[PDB]
Amino acid sequence: SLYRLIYSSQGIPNLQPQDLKDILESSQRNNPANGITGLLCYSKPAFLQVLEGECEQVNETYHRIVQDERHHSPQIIECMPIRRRNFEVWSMQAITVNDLSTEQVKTLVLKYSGFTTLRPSAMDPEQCLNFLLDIAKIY
Amino acid sequence: SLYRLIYSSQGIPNLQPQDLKDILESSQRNNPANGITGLLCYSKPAFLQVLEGECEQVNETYHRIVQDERHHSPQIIECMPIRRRNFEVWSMQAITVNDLSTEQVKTLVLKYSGFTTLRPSAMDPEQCLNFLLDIAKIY
Amino acid sequence: SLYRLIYSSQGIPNLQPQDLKDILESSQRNNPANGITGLLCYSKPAFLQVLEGECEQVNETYHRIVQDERHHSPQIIECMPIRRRNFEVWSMQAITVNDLSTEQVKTLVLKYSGFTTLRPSAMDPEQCLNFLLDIAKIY
Amino acid sequence: SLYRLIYSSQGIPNLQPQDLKDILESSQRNNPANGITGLLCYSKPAFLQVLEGECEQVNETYHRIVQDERHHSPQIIECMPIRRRNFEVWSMQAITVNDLSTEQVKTLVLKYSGFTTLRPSAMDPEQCLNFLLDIAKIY
Amino acid sequence: MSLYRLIYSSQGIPNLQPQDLKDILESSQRNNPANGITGLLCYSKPAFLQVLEGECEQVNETYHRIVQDERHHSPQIIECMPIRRRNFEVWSMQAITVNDLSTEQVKTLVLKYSGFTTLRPSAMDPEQCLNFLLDIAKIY
Amino acid sequence: MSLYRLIYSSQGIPNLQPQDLKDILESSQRNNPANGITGLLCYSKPAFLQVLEGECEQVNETYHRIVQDERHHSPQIIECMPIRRRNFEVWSMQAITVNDLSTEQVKTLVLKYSGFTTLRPSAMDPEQCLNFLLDIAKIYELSDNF
Amino acid sequence: SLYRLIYSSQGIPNLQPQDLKDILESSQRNNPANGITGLLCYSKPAFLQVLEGECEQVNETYHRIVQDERHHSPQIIECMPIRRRNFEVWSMQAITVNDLSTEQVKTLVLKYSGFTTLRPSAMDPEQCLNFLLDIAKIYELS
Amino acid sequence: SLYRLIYSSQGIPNLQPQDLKDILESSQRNNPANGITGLLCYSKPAFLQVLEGECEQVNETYHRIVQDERHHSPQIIECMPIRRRNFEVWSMQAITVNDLSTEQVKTLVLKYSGFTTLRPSAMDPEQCLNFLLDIAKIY
Amino acid sequence: MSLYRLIYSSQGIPNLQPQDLKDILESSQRNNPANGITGLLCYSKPAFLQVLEGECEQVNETYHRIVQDERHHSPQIIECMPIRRRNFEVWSMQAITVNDLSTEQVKTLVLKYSGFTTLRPSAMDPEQCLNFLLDIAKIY
Amino acid sequence: SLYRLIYSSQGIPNLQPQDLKDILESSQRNNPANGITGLLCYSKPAFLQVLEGECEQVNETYHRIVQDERHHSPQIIECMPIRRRNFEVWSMQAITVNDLSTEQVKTLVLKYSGFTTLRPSAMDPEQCLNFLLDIAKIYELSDNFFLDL
Ligand SMILES: Cc1cc2nc3c(=O)[nH]c(=O)nc-3n(C[C@H](O)[C@H](O)[C@H](O)COP(=O)(O)O)c2cc1C
Ligand SMILES: Cc1cc2nc3c(=O)[nH]c(=O)nc-3n(C[C@H](O)[C@H](O)[C@H](O)COP(=O)(O)O)c2cc1C
Ligand SMILES: Cc1cc2nc3c(=O)[nH]c(=O)nc-3n(C[C@H](O)[C@H](O)[C@H](O)COP(=O)(O)O)c2cc1C
Ligand SMILES: Cc1cc2nc3c(=O)[nH]c(=O)nc-3n(C[C@H](O)[C@H](O)[C@H](O)COP(=O)(O)O)c2cc1C
Ligand SMILES: Cc1cc2nc3c(=O)[nH]c(=O)nc-3n(C[C@H](O)[C@H](O)[C@H](O)COP(=O)(O)O)c2cc1C
Ligand SMILES: Cc1cc2nc3c(=O)[nH]c(=O)nc-3n(C[C@H](O)[C@H](O)[C@H](O)COP(=O)(O)O)c2cc1C
Ligand SMILES: Cc1cc2nc3c(=O)[nH]c(=O)nc-3n(C[C@H](O)[C@H](O)[C@H](O)COP(=O)(O)O)c2cc1C
Ligand SMILES: Cc1cc2nc3c(=O)[nH]c(=O)nc-3n(C[C@H](O)[C@H](O)[C@H](O)COP(=O)(O)O)c2cc1C
Ligand SMILES: Cc1cc2nc3c(=O)[nH]c(=O)nc-3n(C[C@H](O)[C@H](O)[C@H](O)COP(=O)(O)O)c2cc1C
Ligand SMILES: Cc1cc2nc3c(=O)[nH]c(=O)nc-3n(C[C@H](O)[C@H](O)[C@H](O)COP(=O)(O)O)c2cc1C
Repeated sequence: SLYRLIYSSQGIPNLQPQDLKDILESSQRNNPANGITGLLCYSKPAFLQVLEGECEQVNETYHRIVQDERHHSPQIIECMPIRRRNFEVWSMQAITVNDLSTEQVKTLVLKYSGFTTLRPSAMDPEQCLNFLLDIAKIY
Repeated sequence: SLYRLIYSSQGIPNLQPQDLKDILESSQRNNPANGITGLLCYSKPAFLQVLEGECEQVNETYHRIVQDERHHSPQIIECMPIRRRNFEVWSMQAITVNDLSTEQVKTLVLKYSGFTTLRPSAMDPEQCLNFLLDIAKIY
Repeated sequence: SLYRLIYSSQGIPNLQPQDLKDILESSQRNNPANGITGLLCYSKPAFLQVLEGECEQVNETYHRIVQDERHHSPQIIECMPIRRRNFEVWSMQAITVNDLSTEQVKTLVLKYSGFTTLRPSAMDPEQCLNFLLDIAKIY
Repeated sequence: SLYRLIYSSQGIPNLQPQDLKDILESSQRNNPANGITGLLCYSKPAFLQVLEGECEQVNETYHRIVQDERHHSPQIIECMPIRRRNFEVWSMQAITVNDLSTEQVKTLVLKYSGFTTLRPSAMDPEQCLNFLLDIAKIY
Repeated sequence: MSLYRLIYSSQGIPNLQPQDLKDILESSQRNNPANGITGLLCYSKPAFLQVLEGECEQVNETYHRIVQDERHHSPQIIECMPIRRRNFEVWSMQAITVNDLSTEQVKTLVLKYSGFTTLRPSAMDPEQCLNFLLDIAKIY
Repeated sequence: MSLYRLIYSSQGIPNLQPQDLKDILESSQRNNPANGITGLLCYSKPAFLQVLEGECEQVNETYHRIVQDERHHSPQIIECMPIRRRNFEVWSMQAITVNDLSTEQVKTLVLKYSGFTTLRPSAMDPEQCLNFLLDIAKIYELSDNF
Repeated sequence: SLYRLIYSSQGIPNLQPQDLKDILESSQRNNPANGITGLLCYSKPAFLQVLEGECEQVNETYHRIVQDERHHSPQIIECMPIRRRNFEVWSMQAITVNDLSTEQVKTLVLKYSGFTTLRPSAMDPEQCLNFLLDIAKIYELS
Repeated sequence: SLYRLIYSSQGIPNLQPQDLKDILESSQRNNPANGITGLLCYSKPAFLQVLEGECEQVNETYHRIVQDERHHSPQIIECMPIRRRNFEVWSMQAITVNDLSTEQVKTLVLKYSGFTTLRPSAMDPEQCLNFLLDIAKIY
Repeated sequence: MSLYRLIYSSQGIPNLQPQDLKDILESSQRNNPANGITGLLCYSKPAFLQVLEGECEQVNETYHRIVQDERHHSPQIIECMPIRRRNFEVWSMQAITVNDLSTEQVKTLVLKYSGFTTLRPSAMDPEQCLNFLLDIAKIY
Repeated sequence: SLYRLIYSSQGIPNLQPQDLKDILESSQRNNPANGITGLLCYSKPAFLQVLEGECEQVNETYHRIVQDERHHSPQIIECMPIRRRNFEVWSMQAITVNDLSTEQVKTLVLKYSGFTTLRPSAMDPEQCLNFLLDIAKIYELSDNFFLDL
């Protein structure tokens, strides 16, 4: 029953800061009732998100997210049953990680990948999860 | 011969505070002589209980409990020999786990299951045990 | 939700070949619709039985069996989720293990226990399951 | 790069044998160019399918499949990188598993689940995988 | 010459007195050092549980002498095997009495490892026996 | 209760005769089967090596009776522990004698598990004792680990 | 000191069957004296090779190979100590893997990758090694 | 694609402190843009270097390094995918290890090798990695 | 008294000839049985590789005596450790020569475990040494 | 090629503190250039020593040591490749372990063997190693010939 899904996506070219906010707010409104928790990362132009909850709800949320016009080319990175949650304190939270980010954040990206800018297509599922767990500790 | 049994059951629709007090008083009277220790949670309408002791005593106790008119449809979740007890401090303790429960407790439910309401049907034996271990810590 | 339960019980002194056949017919009548499979051994006066199927069904069947006048003092030996069935070929089958059994059967009894009569009380869960597995492959 | 996705779905109530022939024809036409292999099972009313190929390809194929009108409520059971393929010999194969199937097949379904009828919602990723591997071997 | 450990349990004769246990301790503290024996004895009326460590020949000589003692019967070897290192090396022998008058802490410890609050070795496996003995040694 | 194995060695008294060995084995055959004891006794003059398997209470009753026997001394428990299943199918009615008059096959077997072609339990570990005993039971078709 | 090195590279655009022959002949000439064994696959335009031998020899051979004007952009996929050889019967053997290959070979390529064309740059070390073992097996020679 | 390569080299006989500084300057200039991290140890006349980064980049850098006239006889000690970086705080750092090194440093060299002087071409992958990690913490 | 194995390599003197190896074998086959020693010797000019099995004391007596032999020098103990059971128990000693004129099957076995077709014990670890000696024993 | 060799031997009857001092002086002279480290214990009449270094060096040193007229009947206890040294701090350390040793040291002997007197023949290689590691941890100085602990 308890499941996790990690996926990456391509946000549309002309995304603004307000759009990230619109996504965060919607997720923070819908997720609690569905028992969904997780963490969303935006590294222009890419999204990386982890979702935790029961299987039915994880799948409902995921398949509804894919219909969002603000991104395309979704790539499911990992989907499996889990023993326990790691993001249970957040309905959803949003972190931007890019070329202007601090050395501490850049060094985390580098720790799990080939460069200092976050590229989900360049990481396996273990590196994706670990990156997310570590970035969760910074703020 | 040292054993653990975890089960869940459906409490009757009528259960008042006094019924929970009666169960707890009975278990605290009977369990010490029988070398039984453990923990009972009530998440309306369901019970989740763990019992530890010598195999014959755990079985005697469990089969007596199944005859109780205050619940039905008992579902053994796990019954196994164990190396050492984990609930040795309590002949029996009883905890209500519901929507009125504290943030800490609700988050613990969420850690091991799809929602913030405790539903033993939604969890495997490992998640049941870990939940019970962690809530026992809180109490 | 796939589960196995193994228990032992004390059959009443009265028991005749026809009682075993009655039990067999009853289990072969009820088990298929309930998705239950397994194996019953009778070693005067002890029974040893393994039940496999969905959690809800295994429990309904088990708790029904305890109510049977023909045995008493049930002892759950193991109850746990399983990856796959081992006794799937029969809804139920019944074997008598005694001094008139084949040498091959007597040897299997001795393999997993202290005497050449099957006494489940003495046997741990791995010994019970292995005995049942071994005797099922000969029959 | 090399990935496998297993999912289940609900087929529309009015599915004919011609519809399964149709689905099979499209997948046998589309899958080779995209390097997709696997197996589809239909147990009325549900589908169970495994897809193998490079991550980008598996994702393209799956997300196209979910936007198909002949089924709904897709539930991804597992999506992960894999060491090597298991269904490489078929671009796609379609097997119907129901109450009319062979006793061999029925016993197989029962080996991995609570019942003789295939119900993916009741199965974990390992049980799904092994069922699909075993039924493929008998075909 | 190999380093060994033997854990066994036995039944004390009815009406063993605190003095008999003192006599057992005194003899063991006199004999064990010269034979290189270390370990721990626990008495939970009517039962004894003892662990002995030392060289194979000495552990065996000591054990088979102990079985001849009129103060207990029906000895049950729980485990006897070569060991990597001792755990009771600081004591030639110690004796601990565990009953219904022992501390809440001790009683909880007995319960952690077995089916009741009185110690019944015949019910515990070798790993439970050793770890109980290790844990009880630690608090005393 | 629990299934157990015990392996021990001892020193036969100096002047032990074939009739004495026969008497021991006649006793063993009389008692062991009824008591659910399987295993084998080996004699490599002047030493004995035996393996007992069965219920813990029974293995212990049998062993402690053996230690009181005036025909041997200085018994050494080599191993005693719970086991998952038996490795000996029967109580072996015969005595296996292992000595300088043994067959080349048997001597090579002794050598396989120890420093010499004569069986010396004091120089073997529990695994070596167990495997030697299993292998020789197999050679004598008494046998074969189920 | 026994080692394996697996790498991939880009063959030159103007590569001909004759060049494949010269490489194989040079390899068969040099490899025995240096204790090198292994296997070379060519999937236009890519080479995939495994080399086994003493670390010093594997490294001498590898670094000489990278200087060859017949390929560029070498990608070491794995280099590590090994317990025993897996390709000891061949000093060097060459196999072309393409669209004219047997269906059995095509199916083998698919078993370890996304497509029926061999693309080394899309296979992890375990996949490369297992592909090469399997393909050596379906072929023959010593 | 995240990789690590460890190798050893023989520096030319004539190398001066200025040559080492030139190597370091070049590497700190080039490595960042290529996402390369690591550590270089010089134990006259030998080099031992660890490189981390994307497979393509590690390989580009490595093969460029082998073309350098200041060293010869390169020996790849290990090259493999990695879970995460261990260097990463450094584009590149250089440490000289010799007869004038600290007692602590000489004892570390001895801990991993036959002598107080580092002989890179004599240590296995595990010894190389751990030596490098250990000496990184000392400085 | 512990059962032991020791594997070592050495350098034979330059002028060694077939008779020398025959004298080594005959001496080994004479001495080893009474000492309970088993094993196998390979000579790959100029190198010897030998495995010895037996009781710790005897393995050591034999080895330290072998090292005093004028027919070889620079001995390198490759491994020495207690063992669970013997693998060469059927031979007091055997001697095998492995050279550039051995069978291809033997030369390939050499190659399976090392950098070359000539046996060089210095080029192999304890596992490769043991496995080679086991495999070459089986094919003889 | 990093190796460890542990052996025991019987010292000749007459050995004096000066003989032990001579052995240590010799080992501390030779071991450094050979990259050898380790630890020697003397429990009259027996020696127990562990040597670490490159395989060739451990072997050269060992076989030279067996030629020493001050001991006989050497018994190799274990000889095998190692991943890392454990005795790297001293080219050689030497400790007398006997019945005039401290209770702390006697308890260590008992921890790994039948008695409080060190008898290498009564210990398996893991016991020898761990005993040597534990004694290395509590000493100190390069020897206890001048001052104990
Ligand atoms: C990258 C991305 C991630 C999203 N994650 C979530 C999510 O975690 N939970 C959620 O409810 N909506 C998520 N959404 C937003 C939903 O797609 C959609 O806007 C929402 O269902 C609309 O809810 P509303 O109509 O109540 O505002 C995400 C959107 C984007 C593009
Ligand atoms: C869910 C639940 C849990 C119970 N747990 C225990 C228990 O741990 N021990 C016990 O003796 N009785 C337990 N009981 C109560 C028994 O069923 C029964 O009422 C009690 O043992 C009667 O003893 P008394 O008549 O002496 O009061 C439980 C009952 C319920 C319904
Ligand atoms: C030891 C034993 C094992 C039994 N096993 C089963 C069983 O596997 N399935 C079942 O339906 N009934 C089993 N029963 C029989 C039931 O207790 C009961 O007789 C049966 O449900 C009556 O069904 P019927 O009215 O159709 O005959 C068992 C009874 C005994 C004593
Ligand atoms: C249960 C199910 C499984 C399907 N599996 C595949 C598949 O494996 N590959 C594929 O290309 N289409 C698959 N489809 C069919 C596609 O959704 C759809 O028919 C296709 O994109 C159009 O094919 P066409 O070329 O015939 O128009 C599946 C459909 C259903 C409902
Ligand atoms: C349960 C129990 C444990 C004993 N433990 C030891 C022991 O560890 N060491 C010992 O020498 N005697 C032990 N004995 C005592 C011996 O049986 C016996 O009294 C002793 O050999 C007599 O020595 P003494 O005559 O010098 O007093 C134990 C006795 C009992 C009943
Ligand atoms: C070395 C040796 C091994 C023995 N093994 C057994 C045995 O396994 N089982 C047994 O009952 N008696 C065994 N005994 C014999 C007993 O000590 C005792 O003599 C015998 O059980 C008496 O039984 P009886 O009165 O029927 O003759 C053994 C004796 C010796 C010396
Ligand atoms: C992809 C490829 C693989 C090669 N493999 C080997 C090899 O395994 N062994 C070898 O000696 N040369 C190999 N070479 C050839 C060498 O680079 C080089 O041509 C060789 O040293 C020439 O030797 P020769 O002058 O004696 O002919 C390979 C070349 C290519 C491009
Ligand atoms: C032992 C050694 C290690 C080197 N490491 C690196 C390195 O990590 N990164 C790098 O870019 N160049 C490295 N080089 C230097 C390159 O070979 C080359 O000199 C340099 O990249 C030229 O860059 P520049 O022209 O910008 O100065 C190394 C050279 C040597 C001899
Ligand atoms: C490489 C080599 C291996 C040897 N192996 C053995 C051996 O296994 N057993 C043995 O007794 N002597 C062995 N020797 C021979 C002894 O060194 C020595 O010649 C022997 O003690 C002479 O015995 P003899 O005087 O009875 O002939 C070996 C010698 C060499 C050089
Ligand atoms: C038990 C014992 C241990 C020894 N350990 C070493 C050693 O670790 N290193 C060493 O060089 N010599 C060791 N020796 C000393 C050598 O046998 C020999 O006396 C010494 O190497 C001669 O060197 P010197 O002439 O410079 O004094 C040891 C001797 C004994 C008896």
